[PDB]
Amino acid sequence: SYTASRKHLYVDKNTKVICQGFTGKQGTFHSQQALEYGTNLVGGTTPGKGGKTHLGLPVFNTVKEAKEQTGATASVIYVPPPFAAAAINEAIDAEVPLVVCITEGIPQQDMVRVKHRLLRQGKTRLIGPNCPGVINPGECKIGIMPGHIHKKGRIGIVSRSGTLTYEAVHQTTQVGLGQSLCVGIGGDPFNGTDFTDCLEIFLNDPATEGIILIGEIGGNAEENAAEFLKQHNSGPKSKPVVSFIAGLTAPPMGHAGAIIGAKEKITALQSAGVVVSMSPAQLGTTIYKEFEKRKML
Amino acid sequence: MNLQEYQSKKLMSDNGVKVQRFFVADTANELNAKEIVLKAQILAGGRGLKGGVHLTKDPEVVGQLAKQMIGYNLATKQTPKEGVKVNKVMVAEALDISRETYLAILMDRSCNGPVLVGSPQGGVDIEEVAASNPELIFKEQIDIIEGIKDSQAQRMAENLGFLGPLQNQAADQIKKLYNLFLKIDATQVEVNPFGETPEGQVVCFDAKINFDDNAEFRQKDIFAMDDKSENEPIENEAAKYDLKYIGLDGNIACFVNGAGLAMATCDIIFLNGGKPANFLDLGGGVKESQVYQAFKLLTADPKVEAILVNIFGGIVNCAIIANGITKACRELELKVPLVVRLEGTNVHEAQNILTNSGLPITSAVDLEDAAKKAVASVT
Ligand SMILES: Nc1nc2c(ncn2[C@@H]2O[C@H](COP(=O)(O)OP(=O)(O)O)[C@@H](O)[C@H]2O)c(=O)[nH]1
Ligand SMILES: [Mg+2]
Repeated sequence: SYTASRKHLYVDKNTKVICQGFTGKQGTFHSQQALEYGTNLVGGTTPGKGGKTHLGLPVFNTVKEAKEQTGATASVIYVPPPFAAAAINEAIDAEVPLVVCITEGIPQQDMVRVKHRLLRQGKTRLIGPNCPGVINPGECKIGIMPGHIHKKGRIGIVSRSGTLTYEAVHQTTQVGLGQSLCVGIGGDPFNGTDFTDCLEIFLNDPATEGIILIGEIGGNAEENAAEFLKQHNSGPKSKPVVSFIAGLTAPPMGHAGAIIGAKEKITALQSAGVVVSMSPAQLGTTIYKEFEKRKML
Repeated sequence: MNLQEYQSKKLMSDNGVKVQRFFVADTANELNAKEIVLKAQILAGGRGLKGGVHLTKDPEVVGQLAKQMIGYNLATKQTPKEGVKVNKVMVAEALDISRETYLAILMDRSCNGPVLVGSPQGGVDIEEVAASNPELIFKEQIDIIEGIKDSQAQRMAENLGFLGPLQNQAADQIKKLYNLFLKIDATQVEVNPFGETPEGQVVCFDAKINFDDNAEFRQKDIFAMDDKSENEPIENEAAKYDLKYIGLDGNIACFVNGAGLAMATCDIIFLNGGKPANFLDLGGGVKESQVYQAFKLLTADPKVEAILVNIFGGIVNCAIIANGITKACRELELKVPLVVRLEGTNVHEAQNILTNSGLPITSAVDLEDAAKKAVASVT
């Protein structure tokens, strides 16, 4: 039933955000970029400093405190790794609809325990950890992405990489297509959102006419994305999909991994109708010409 | 992070896991063993002069085989085709094996946490039976909250083929391995073969443990054991300033923020005929001392004939990044060219700061442009 929280991925101008780790260096910086971008940031939390004001916004000690006062519906986490998993738990307790954890370096065991509880509920949706965040171009920015390269458009972007996502964003704007919703699911093995979750939203979003998927070598995420598309994106109103897999030129202990891709990830995506761009600088042109091949311009 | 066998065996012994009695040496000359086991010590599997592991009955022979191992490379199925230079060897009290079994405990994404993975047909090349007979592989998904239950340990030990008094003995070792797996913040604890001696002792003869890097802040003693000898000196020195270095065979060094972006940088350099020498991921945090050090390491390697700086979305204003490169380059007098691609907050100003400095700095507009400029400057 955790899939019921997928819808909370689609932030908008009405989303009310709070920052966990508000007074922290990273929390202050990105909280300021968020305000300048127009994001409805209504405060944040740092233990021991509740009540005072920070960046002209109220500071709280707990997440439930900030939520009851500001009616926040989304939370962004910049807490250090040793306490980030607990920061996620605190938000799930408060039943924050959307939680975006930017922090990198959370122990896998910690996230395994968090994800154990996350899957037994459907009120909170987690993005990350170790992700750039989510952004509705022009309406809401919850993350670390540079806002100036985005622009509300027609291409839904999902990326397992960090900075590499910005190349797909910058290119879709220069070609005049823009982005409808950009999501970075992060690069950790145990996370709250995967490729299929974002694809489900893109395929059912009218504003999303094209889709770009950013991947890379390692794991099975790209393959699972292919199988999902081959079933639900092949047929009547098939939306065009483009992808790039980093590490084509990357170089390659135990028997566990072999028991339980690069070349194969590409072959799998193509089988589901995905046009894979071999160059990281041709994501915008490829999706553009695909729109041209479908009279979608 | 991965440790040698002798380092994992000691860790397992301290937590009640039955292991062999071992010694480590650096030379062939360097127990009362009825039979001795000689095993090359490398951070790789498939070690089995031909063969990385040998069995003899008394010392003398070990001194003759240890000369053909130490100092030589050992190429296995999971090592680079060149192999891995063998520096240490293990001499341990060899025990007889009635049965070879495979057992592993790992965090698997599909299993949403820990999972026991075993096969009664273990030893040597477990991966064969995995593909051949998928039915010989068994899986017990463990609940991180409830922990490993006695029933699960018994069922796995039963499917691994431990019968009679050995079943409860193996199940107890499985429990101690799972608890160890959690204690040391491991991503993989693999024992192959999970053996069975004729005396009726369940023993872990070999051990391969992968440690979660993210848990180092609470695994100080464990990460202090990392020899770091199997890494290039350039990598270890890069890590001192929180810079992850990865060397390649080329002439164009890369300085990028983001592993995914760095791989794409190497990917697009190939597309234009160039070969990247290295690639130094700067990560999220961007201390203007790192950029200073970054060039020092990238320039140290003689094969570097050009440095490509591709920074997109840095946390710090690109202007501050522009000033760190100019002085860092000026203080050391860079010889090789420098192609710089910056993007982020206040970049229109940041770029002129580069070219209006009188320094050998060529600015790039995008990624495709930066690549072609890099391959062109190495003529
Ligand atoms: N009898 C016996 N065989 C051993 C011993 N240690 C390793 N072997 C054998 O070594 C072979 C490969 O096992 P191992 O060295 O642990 O793993 P590797 O990394 O693939 O070399 C198997 O055929 C084992 O039976 C031992 O102490 N006694
Ligand atoms: Mg083995």
